[PDB]
Amino acid sequence: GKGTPSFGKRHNKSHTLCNRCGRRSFHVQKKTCSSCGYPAAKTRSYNWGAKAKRRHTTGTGRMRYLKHVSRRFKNGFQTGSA
Amino acid sequence: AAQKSFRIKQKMAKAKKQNRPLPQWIRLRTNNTIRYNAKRRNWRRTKMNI
Amino acid sequence: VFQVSMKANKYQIKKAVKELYEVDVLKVNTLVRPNGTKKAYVRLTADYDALDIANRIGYI
Amino acid sequence: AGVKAYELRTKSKEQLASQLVDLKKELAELKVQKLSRPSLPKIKTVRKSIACVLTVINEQQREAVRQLYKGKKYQPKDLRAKKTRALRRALTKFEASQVTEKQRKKQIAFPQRKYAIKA
RNA sequence: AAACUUUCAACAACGGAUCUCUUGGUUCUCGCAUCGAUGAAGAACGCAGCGAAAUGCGAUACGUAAUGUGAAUUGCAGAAUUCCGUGAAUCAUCGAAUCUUUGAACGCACAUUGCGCCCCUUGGUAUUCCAGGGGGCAUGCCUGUUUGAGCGUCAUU
RNA sequence: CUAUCUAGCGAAACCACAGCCAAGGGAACGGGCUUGGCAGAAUCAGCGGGGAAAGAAGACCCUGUUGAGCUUGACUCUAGU
RNA sequence: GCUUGUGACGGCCCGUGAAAAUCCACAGGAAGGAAUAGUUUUCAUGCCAGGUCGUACUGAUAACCGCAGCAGGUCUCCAAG
RNA sequence: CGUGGAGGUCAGUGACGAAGCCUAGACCGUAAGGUCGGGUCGAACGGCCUCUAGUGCAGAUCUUGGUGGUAGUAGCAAAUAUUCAAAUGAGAACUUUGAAGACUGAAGUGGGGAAAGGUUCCACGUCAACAGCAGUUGGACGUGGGUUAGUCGAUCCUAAGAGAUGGGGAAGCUCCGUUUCAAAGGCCUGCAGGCCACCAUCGAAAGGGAAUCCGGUUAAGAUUCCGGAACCUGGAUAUGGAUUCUUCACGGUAACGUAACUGAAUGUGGAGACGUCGGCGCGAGCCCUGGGAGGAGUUAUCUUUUCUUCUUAAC
RNA sequence: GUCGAAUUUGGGUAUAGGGGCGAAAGACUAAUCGAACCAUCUAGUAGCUGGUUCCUGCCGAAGUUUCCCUCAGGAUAGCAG
RNA sequence: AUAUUGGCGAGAGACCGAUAGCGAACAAGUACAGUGAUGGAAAGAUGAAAAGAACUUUGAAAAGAGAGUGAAAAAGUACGUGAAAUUGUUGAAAGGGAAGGGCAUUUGAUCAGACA
RNA sequence: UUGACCUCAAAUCAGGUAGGAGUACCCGCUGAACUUAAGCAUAUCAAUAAGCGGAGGAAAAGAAACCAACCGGGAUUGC
Ligand SMILES: [Zn+2]
Repeated sequence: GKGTPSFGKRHNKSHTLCNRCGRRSFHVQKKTCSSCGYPAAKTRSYNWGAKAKRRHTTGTGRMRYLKHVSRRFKNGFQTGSA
Repeated sequence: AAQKSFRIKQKMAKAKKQNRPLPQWIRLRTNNTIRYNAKRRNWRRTKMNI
Repeated sequence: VFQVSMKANKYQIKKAVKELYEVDVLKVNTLVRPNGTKKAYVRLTADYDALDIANRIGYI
Repeated sequence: AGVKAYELRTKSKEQLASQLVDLKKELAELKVQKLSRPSLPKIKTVRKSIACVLTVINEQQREAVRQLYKGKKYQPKDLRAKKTRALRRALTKFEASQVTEKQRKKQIAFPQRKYAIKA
């Protein structure tokens, strides 16, 4: 009664996509993302979830701005050109 | 589902383009190791979860 | 029939067409294709030939 | 090859706009040809030519604005140095060297002297 | 006696052990101090001539400019308007720009590609409507500016 | 309709090695051991005695100086009032 | 006649069977109004525009969830003799 | 005895073949194990004195991987049922066409959709894999195509309800509250006038809700395309008509009536807006049926017969 | 069995873990409920069960005392090397 | 002066060597599962160079047989070596309800070792 | 009437700044239990892990309301 026939009553997504974490983790009735924590400004992180920390932390992506910073610092934050 | 978010449909086109085999000119590239796509998807077997 | 940017709309499209091609546009229909693009059907007035302008453009 | 910015930098805003318009026209025609034919990589060059043209135009306006705000107190935020946030705040050389007058007097009276130990 | 069962060798099979290898890991020591509202990290989407991804970039989209090297790239074709040149390359370097929609995220919202307001400009007879373009509209706190309320309160008409 | 025979397809549980019995003795009920009875390839369909058959590190029982739930004028505290 | 809608009635209740956007009317009497003319745009006619996103297909003994093209389960409209 | 590795040493072995593997061929050692020969193979390796240790497996219902007997066995058995012939192709129990029989029997194995799915829909090519047989076929594989809206929905409204702000608690992420002890603005006429105010916001693809129908069309789309005919909203506006010298209309006893016929703040009221059951009346569609006009079927015999077309949208 | 009411049901909404809901069975709370799921502390501890890798040689036991919330275990003496 | 598994740039090791060492030597926090938090893989090696097998033949084709390259195809994209379980063929041998094993020996098949 | 003052407000006022990330180390706050005790409640694990705030390149601390009782020393931090 509870298994194979009951599981056929499953068509009501309790989760949507976040704009922040991009995961199917945005709860609707609660309006929270249990991975990002949006729409809170704090990112959701927990020490005991270290695997999870490193699934998302810097390094995991593009680093659009940061990756060039060592170059700039090494140069000494130049101005002008040659 | 016949009345669907545009966000959703955006992702649909994404998956539609992501579901294909390799171009074969890659297999002739110097020092290749890629014989077949490992990330393909078929709606019958496995899902997207959107 | 044209492929169009997703940020477009009928007004912009109409405008740009008369601009680029020196045409009187009757009406426009749009859709977003499953391939993530904007297809744009564009009816002309009777004063013009879509065919003639097509091979003017060099697709035919 | 195509176009060169050192040839373009001697030109004006209007010539550059015309150049850009011509490039976009040509690009449109090339897109038409790209489906008439299997492959067409001449389109890359005009794509990069557009980029170079826009760069030069942006440079002209930006340097005009810079020479307009030459030696003014408030420059625009997109025109200040970026160095990094914590530095864009932190003290200046002036503020760092600001020193009270008591300390000035002690420094002048009794600065560290050069000395040596032999005899 | 065949077959069948069983053992042994060869050869062949299943399988990927062993050996050798290693653009990886780990550990130790040194040296340095640089995220972010001047909009980060992260996300989504899209970008190549021919790509799915990885990688890189953002409508200037495997990148633009400047500088250095000084003639490649390469799977195919295309180029070469050159090769004693301000000039190839997915080169390096990188100080100037672009930097989609988002994101602390900042007009308001956000399972919405949702609905408004201010300035300038352009078309439609248009201060009033529609549309396009361009630029703007968060909160708290500080410094100050201007306008202001209070029989709080002073002096005089 | 099955099982049965065929074309094609094509698993699983279980498996110390294995597979005829009696008596004895034995961890006091042996497929093997000792003494006897016996003993002929390969087998087919069923069959449900035995394999102390498989299923499951026994849920009863006892233990553990292992726990949990519940109760209470048990020990000790406690939010509250 | 069936399905359906609909109207007025009747019964039922210690149950009397959402809200707002939104549109309109009325009371009102601010205001402004004619003569060489002046007033009227809930009458008629006349001109222009009407954006964004979804739109295919299945909805089940093969497109959904049940590790699967699972005799399962999943809400609904039409419904002939 | 043996394994990995390090120091030292054999001016150690080696592509004329290193280690590695097989070898019912041999030799030494009580043994741990070592050596040699043959075959294979292709790049590093050993003996000795020392050092060092993640150091020797049959077990742990040990771990990962792989293979076996079981066994070509169990078994592929619900949903009434298939058959003939052609074409195709190498090949047809199963593809197509055609013909027969049969089913679901409209409470359908039909047609349409919401949720969900995501291109599966369609065309061509195509069978290595899946379709627990098959496979010329396919919801497969490969490549492409395809989803058109002022009128449908979303967009708006609010419901249960969530949730900022001012504030307050909280060490603190934060919690409470949403007529809050707030100095919470915008309505018309740079300014003078003047009136009002519990003012966030989100929350229904079934609730409320402005307006569109026809006929045709595609391989696949349509209230979205085409042809034609309408409607609504917003904004512009000008001609007509209407009204006035009694300036802001007339008729009707009245119910009321008209192609129009001023009317600010402000206030009142209404529609939005509403249960369920019963039966009765009315209409639409469908069902039955008559004549007549076409077409088809039966026609040894009978049957003025059986069936079918005779339709008219929104506005 | 019931089939027009304490009916059945979709969708939205509220209630969260010693907490929730409960026409009360300790039932339900995503196949999980006499205290969910995920991660961490955590390799928790375990007088208890299982396992514990090469040779040969030489030697060679104990299951007894005493005390223990001690009786499936320890210490101590004894046996052994 | 001190701390530092993070970030960046270096240099080293009596370390591990692809079931090891970071979970990841490769398109790995990827694929995939779960409503969700979270969980989380496996997967290295042709050759000096593709020279990746022209052409013929059989077949519908895959493929085979040839041929041919290459130092080698006992290196042919299922590719370094290529073990065992396990299986086929060949060969040898035995077999009355197990097999296997110790001592001893026949029989069979095979084998080293002595001299000028 | 005019002009001040005090207080509190507003403004898309001119210009500024805080948020979040990361978090090996650092300053704090809050804060357990398994465990050990052969039981167990104090005690221990632990002034730890988990949870929260906030920094830097180092932090923090630091120039004595000190250590001492010697014939006295003399900021802090670390071995
Ligand atoms: Zn999210």
